[PDB]
Amino acid sequence: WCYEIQTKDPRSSCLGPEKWPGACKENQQSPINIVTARTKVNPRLTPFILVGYDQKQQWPIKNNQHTVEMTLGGGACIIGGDLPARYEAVQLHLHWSNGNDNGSEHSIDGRHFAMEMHIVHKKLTSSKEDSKDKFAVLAFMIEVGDKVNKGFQPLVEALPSISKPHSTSTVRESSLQDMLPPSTKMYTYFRYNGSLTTPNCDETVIWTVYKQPIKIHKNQFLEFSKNLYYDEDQKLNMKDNVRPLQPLGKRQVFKS
Amino acid sequence: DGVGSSSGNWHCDSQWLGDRVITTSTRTWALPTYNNHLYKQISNSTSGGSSNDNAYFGYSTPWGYFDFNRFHCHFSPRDWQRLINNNWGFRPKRLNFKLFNIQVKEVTDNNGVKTIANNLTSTVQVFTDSDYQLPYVLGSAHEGCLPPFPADVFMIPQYGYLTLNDGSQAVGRSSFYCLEYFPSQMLRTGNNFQFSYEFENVPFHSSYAHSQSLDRLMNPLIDQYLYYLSKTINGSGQNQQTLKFSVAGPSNMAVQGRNYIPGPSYRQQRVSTTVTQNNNSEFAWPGASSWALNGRNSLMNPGPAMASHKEGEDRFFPLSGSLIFGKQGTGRDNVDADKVMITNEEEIKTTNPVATESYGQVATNHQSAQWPTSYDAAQAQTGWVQNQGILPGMVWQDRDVYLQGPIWAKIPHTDGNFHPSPLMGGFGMKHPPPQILIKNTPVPADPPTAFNKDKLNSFITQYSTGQVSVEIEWELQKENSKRWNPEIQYTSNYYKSNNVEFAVNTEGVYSEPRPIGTRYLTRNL
Amino acid sequence: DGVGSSSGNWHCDSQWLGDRVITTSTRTWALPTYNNHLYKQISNSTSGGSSNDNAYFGYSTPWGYFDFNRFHCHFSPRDWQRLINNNWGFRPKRLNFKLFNIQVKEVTDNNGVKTIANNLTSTVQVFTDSDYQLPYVLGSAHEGCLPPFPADVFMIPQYGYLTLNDGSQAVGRSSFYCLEYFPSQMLRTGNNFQFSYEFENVPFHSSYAHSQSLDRLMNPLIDQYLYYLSKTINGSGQNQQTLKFSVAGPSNMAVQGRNYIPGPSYRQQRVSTTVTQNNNSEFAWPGASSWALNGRNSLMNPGPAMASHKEGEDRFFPLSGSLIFGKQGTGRDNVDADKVMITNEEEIKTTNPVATESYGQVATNHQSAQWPTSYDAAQAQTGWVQNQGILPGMVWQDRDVYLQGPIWAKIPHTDGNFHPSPLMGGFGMKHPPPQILIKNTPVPADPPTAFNKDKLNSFITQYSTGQVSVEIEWELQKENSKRWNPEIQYTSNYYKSNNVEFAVNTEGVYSEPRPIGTRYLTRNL
Amino acid sequence: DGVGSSSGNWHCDSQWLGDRVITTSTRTWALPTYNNHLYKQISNSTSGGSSNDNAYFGYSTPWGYFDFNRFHCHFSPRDWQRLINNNWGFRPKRLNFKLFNIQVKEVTDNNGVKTIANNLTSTVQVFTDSDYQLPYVLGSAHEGCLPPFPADVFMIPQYGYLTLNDGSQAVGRSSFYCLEYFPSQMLRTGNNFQFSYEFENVPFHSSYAHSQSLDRLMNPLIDQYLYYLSKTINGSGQNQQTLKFSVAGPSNMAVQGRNYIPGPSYRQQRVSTTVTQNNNSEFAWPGASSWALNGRNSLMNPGPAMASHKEGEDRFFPLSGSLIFGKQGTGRDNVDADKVMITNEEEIKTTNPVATESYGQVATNHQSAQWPTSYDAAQAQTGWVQNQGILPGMVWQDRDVYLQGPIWAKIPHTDGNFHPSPLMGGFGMKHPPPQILIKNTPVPADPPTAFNKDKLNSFITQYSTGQVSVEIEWELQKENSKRWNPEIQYTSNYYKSNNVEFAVNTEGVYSEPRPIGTRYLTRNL
Ligand SMILES: [Zn+2]
Repeated sequence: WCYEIQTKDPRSSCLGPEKWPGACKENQQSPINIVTARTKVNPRLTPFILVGYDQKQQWPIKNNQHTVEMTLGGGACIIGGDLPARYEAVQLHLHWSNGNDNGSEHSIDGRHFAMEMHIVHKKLTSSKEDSKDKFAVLAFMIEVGDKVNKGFQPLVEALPSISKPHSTSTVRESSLQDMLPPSTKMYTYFRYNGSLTTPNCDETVIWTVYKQPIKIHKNQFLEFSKNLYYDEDQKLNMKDNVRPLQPLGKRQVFKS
Repeated sequence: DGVGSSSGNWHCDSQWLGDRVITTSTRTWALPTYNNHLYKQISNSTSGGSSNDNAYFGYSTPWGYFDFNRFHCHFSPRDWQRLINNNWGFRPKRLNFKLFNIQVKEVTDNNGVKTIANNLTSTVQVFTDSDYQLPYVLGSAHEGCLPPFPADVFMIPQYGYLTLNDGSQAVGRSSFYCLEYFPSQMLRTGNNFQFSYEFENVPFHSSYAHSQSLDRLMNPLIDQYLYYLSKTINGSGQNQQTLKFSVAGPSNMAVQGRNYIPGPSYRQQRVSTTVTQNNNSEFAWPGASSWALNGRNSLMNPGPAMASHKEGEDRFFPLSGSLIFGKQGTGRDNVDADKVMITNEEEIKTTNPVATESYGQVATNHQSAQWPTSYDAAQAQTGWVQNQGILPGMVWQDRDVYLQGPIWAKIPHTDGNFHPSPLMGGFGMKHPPPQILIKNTPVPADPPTAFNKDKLNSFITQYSTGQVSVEIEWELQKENSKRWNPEIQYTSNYYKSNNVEFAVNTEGVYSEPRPIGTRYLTRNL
Repeated sequence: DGVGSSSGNWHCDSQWLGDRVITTSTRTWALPTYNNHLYKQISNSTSGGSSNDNAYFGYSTPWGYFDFNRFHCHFSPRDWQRLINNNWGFRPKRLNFKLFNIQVKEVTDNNGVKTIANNLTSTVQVFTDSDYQLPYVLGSAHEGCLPPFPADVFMIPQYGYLTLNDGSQAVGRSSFYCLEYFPSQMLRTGNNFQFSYEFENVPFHSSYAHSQSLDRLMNPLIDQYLYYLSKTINGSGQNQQTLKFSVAGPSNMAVQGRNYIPGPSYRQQRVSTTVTQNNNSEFAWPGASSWALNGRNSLMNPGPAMASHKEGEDRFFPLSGSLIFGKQGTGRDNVDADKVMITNEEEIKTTNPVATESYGQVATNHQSAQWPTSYDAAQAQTGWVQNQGILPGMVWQDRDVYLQGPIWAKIPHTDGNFHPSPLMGGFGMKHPPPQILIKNTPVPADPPTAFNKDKLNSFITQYSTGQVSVEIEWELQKENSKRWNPEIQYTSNYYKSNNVEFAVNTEGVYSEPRPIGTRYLTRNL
Repeated sequence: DGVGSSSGNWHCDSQWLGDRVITTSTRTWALPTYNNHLYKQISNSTSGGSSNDNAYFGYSTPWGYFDFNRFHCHFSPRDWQRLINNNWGFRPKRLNFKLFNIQVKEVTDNNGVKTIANNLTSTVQVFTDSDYQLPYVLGSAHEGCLPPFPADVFMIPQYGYLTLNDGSQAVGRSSFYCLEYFPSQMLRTGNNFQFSYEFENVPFHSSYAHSQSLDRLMNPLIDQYLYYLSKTINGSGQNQQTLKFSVAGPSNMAVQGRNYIPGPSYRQQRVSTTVTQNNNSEFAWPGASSWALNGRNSLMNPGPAMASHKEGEDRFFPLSGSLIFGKQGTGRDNVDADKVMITNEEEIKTTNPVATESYGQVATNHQSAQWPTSYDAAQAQTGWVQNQGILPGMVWQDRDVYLQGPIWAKIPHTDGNFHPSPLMGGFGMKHPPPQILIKNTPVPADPPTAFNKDKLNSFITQYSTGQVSVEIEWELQKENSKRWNPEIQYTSNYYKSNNVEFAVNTEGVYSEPRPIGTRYLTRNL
């Protein structure tokens, strides 16, 4: 119901991450520390084939209160990797903090990043099954404060329009490729069976998280926290919408 | 017959028969020998390198042919005007043609003293492709038609055709045609030729513009008995899901139920006449809309009939969606806009989509909430339609015709076609006016005194001239409009000019200052 | 007999024959004066001054018109049941319209006291636009029709029309129509009016649902003599390619060869009647699917006929792809879902694609190994088809008609159209039943004793009432099905109900509980 | 009658007339009992709960049926050669079917001795669905046709059909048909049956290939009087936009204006017979191109008629856009390319788009400059068209037919269709030849001596044989081409071989070594 930062006032009595309902109290959750020493290389892991990631079109951007989610529509499927059949992009949200020290979702060798971006792909057809492997989300790390990339520029421009929670706007025009690292860098990643980073966790996600973070200007990162708020009144910002790390358990993380 | 006797008497006049009008035109037509007297294999190679998209192969025939597939070959400016200021529709019903007063002459450039003398005993071979057995090139908007100004003398174009080509090479399927493999009439100076033809039934051309728009046909005073989704969220915030419905009425015509929709489309790049707001880039070909065939792309030149631009967008024109004519005296290559006349089809904006805009938008996903997994929270996403094919309930107008534009075209002989109105404008016919081929007869001239199996070559220089006469019957569609206020009419402008529009100048040169359409009268949808 | 005798009887009935059914209906109407006897120009600036999408320009007339373009104006619920449970097809053939028992009244309402007397003189003018020279507003699903319940007395709606507009302004092409420029009959008490109309050749409406699906027409016991690609890379995993083929048969119906494919489509957004799985955002218009005309956008209201939803997904409906009727007494602005009745078209799911689903998939590149060319390689990629036009071999069904839905529509007078069946349902005709215009003749009050000059604006306050009868003969297409098992039929429910469906309540208010289609019987594809 | 008397003669031959040819075929068939004389419900589950895409519901009947919907059932290879080498077109006109020399058998399968004898008093049932009241399964390219070899004896296939289904379940709309609910003739050894049928009017099949291309219809020597945009920028530098126009002439045929365009398309994935350049991935179904119906996906099989490959790339073929036949002896599952014969349609490249290429390119934006809001300055952007629906001005050819391909198909009974030429080739007909159903009348075995209610389940084992004859008159379209050079003709190859093509081997096995189309002769567009 609520992040740990939100449950800091005497009022606004909601359930923090330590008391999240549903199936979020189990072994596999999602946010784990990825030690590169203990991971084993899987030869079958190959870079994904990004079809429809080069098209430019308007995207719906809205203040989901807990984060900013961008609807990816159709025609942005993924067929590469070791995914069962193929997955189609449906949503794009991200998590950040007030500085590149607190962290964002996943950590590599105990190292966190300024911002974490979650591109979630739903299973294309499958069937009416309750089985796992229903979502194949791509995780990208973001931590840099030097140079501005035009890929994230329309997103930052659209950020002020959704300042209040439950507000809707639209990105002017951009492509998914521009917001991703160069294809020459998208070669190494990790796969682990996590459930969900949001409450009512369901163990149906592949969680292919990439190394080699993306670089955005520090001004854009500051605007992310400055232009967003949790409550209806512009009092509490959206700094720390990050779930605390969870035990790895007996799950084994593979490396490409 | 006989030299001392003509075979024709100048016939040019036009007679309006109320619901009809007969056009008559006569003209002189000089014809040369052409490619000596031989057929010549031609090809991309022959032309040169052309291009993959310009690759070809066919033959240059030594024959020539007559042509009048242009309204101006039959209607005078005054004639047109009237037609267009007084009828909703019009169409050809027949044609009668005649060649006469033919004179064949031989030229003798006596060491620099070219001397023309009459060869009273020579002939021109003429025939029609009535059974349509030869490649039909009369539907390609080429030059070589009877000039619009009767006093002008004409040269008669040369007949040539194309077949299948692999690059510059031919294939076994390729065909060769010999026009001498056809029966033909031989005419001496005392002889003449004539034939008549019946136009197959064709739809009247729409010489009008609609006074209503497809999206504005409802009663502006009465509500519809239908409802539309007005809201999806209460608003305030947080789980606001709701379904509100409202009656569609005069206040919101946009959301009202409709029975018919606009015609199909194939987006074209927009181009501004003001070359400052365009784009500093060479995009003529790169930004052109095109189609491919057997690995060969061809520009969507006329393309589907689509409104040239939105109300007030005048300065804009689809990269390749309009007919562009050259003004009198205009050069052949890289001429400025001020040298050409670009047509437009604004009139059809009432039913046809704008050529430089998307047809519309379509849903591309299933909007949803986090109702299942917290994912699936997808917002309604839509996409733009750049090209829209035919849909039931669609309606549309065809491209207008012009005085200086083409009249008819031959529908390709295929298993299937749809709405075969020629895309450049006019009337499409499976059996249109047949091609009338004409070529003099090569004089064998000097032969050797000892047998020569080698075919002859020296042939005596000659050329031929005479008169052609085409008459076309056009049925007319009258108007019974109840419109109160005066209609829009095409008129010349009184304002003191240097030269009358559509006339000759001090040098005796004719000039069609502007293209003239046919859509001035108005009628309801 | 004048002022003492009747100009007519009530009639209003139904006669069913073997292959025919003539319906008769008579109702009581009242006509006000409208526009104070005058014509007035109307525009969005005059009324709303709304956005460009809803801009308009037109005219309001002092005339009224008769409307009976809905099935319930002629068919009783029972009549309707008999029709739909016993006939595979139907269509209108002829019509008899008549007016009578005209009564014109004046209104005193003086110094407070309001009184009513009859003006035995006075006149009502009546004329039909049999020549179709006036804008046709009967195909826009408007209110103002003959009440479904015969005992209801109704008021004639006011006639108004729209012409061309640029914003709220008019253009030179816009047309002003004056109804007094049309010949008309004037009628005193004792005079009656009558006219007959013959319906054009229209196809029978499909009052059936298919018992088979386009993708299931093959014999389930026999294989095909055709093969399909089954495997491609002998599994393994290095550099192994292969082409394995297999016979298409009962086990893999999905890949069998087929001769016909489903009809065209134009994707619509999906909305759930259970407001929780929808999406917490306003998308009614944002994601509505639409088309554009001269810079103006119009929704895809009942656009192409598509299956409303996948089998068992009734909770879902296309945003603007279905007809939505209002229940008795429902408001006009922002009403709840329980106050309206959303129709569906699941019966056509056997041949038409689902309205909220992509038509299919299509290849978008060339799959190749790396060696081809160099070290590029490529995997087979496909893309979704959101809007698909018309292709040869397509088959589809048209929109169903409803007891409360429209009957006919006027096909727009354009050069070309495809399958001109109205998208809201019914029969499309080039010359549908002519509009019937009606008006009370103005009666000046008392003029000055000195010649003025200007038009009279002082008039006696009057209104008219009378009876109207309409009779329509409908042709029927019977069924000769060999189906062994019983069929689905429209039936009332026996369960106790405070009120009887399709009847008046304790206050005498007639209501139609639900929409009734026509597709209950079944036949093979 | 009865035994001792022949009921019919053989009759197997062809008769060629000027514009007609009558084929006559006679064959020997055998007919078992089938479902032990029972009707049975079948379904995906029944079989083995197949995929959603492969789910079905239907019934299996103890009836058999006659299938001769293939060209090799009537035309000998020799005869086929004369048909395609001398006629530009052809079509079926009328037919006569005959069943004769019945003869059934008892087969007393005692212990090991199956002992077969004749049951003279046994009956066979036969009836034609001339009213088309039964599911039509003859348009699904199933096996069970009259053998091409007039000497091969064949078994009648069993009749089965499918109705509506929800997964493996039926719905109330589903229909059940009992064939015994139809009047049927009963025949003993001395009885015969015959019926005649007239084919509805169908277009002649195009048994020719075009000698011209849609993009090469112009005179290669004459310029057009239309201009095209040649340049947009004077050169490099910066702010230097311009508009230069040029005459479209022979040297730049690619940009010439044209009246007609290529037919529609639905892109298919390209596959190479060279399994080294395709891919190291399984993409048969992933990248196959398909269409959806009520949530079920069906492969776009032959689909729209599109050229199989670009002139030259014969190694390529559309994933599922061509007809694939199995060679003699070829198995049914995962067979190699060497075991199958893949057809192609290169002949239609003259008018139809290439199956594995985009239809063309379309604009997607408005090129703009650094005007107010210089940060804008757009750039001409275009997009590929993978699926193009019908547009006015389109022309196309239909898929070719083959000696081993189907002849006709039943057009689905619907409100609408477009160009209903069966996608697999042939003639589409609303009332095609009626299905001929046949069944061994059950002969109960010894009943009990005390009355029992249960239906009988013990029956004398029986099977029937006999002869069948079918005669079809075909109308021919003679050619009067003026092409000089010889044409391409289908011909056998003289080079020596172990066997004769289209004959039997040392084991008496007959075989068709290759598919034979009909497009050898040529004609202009
Ligand atoms: Zn997340």
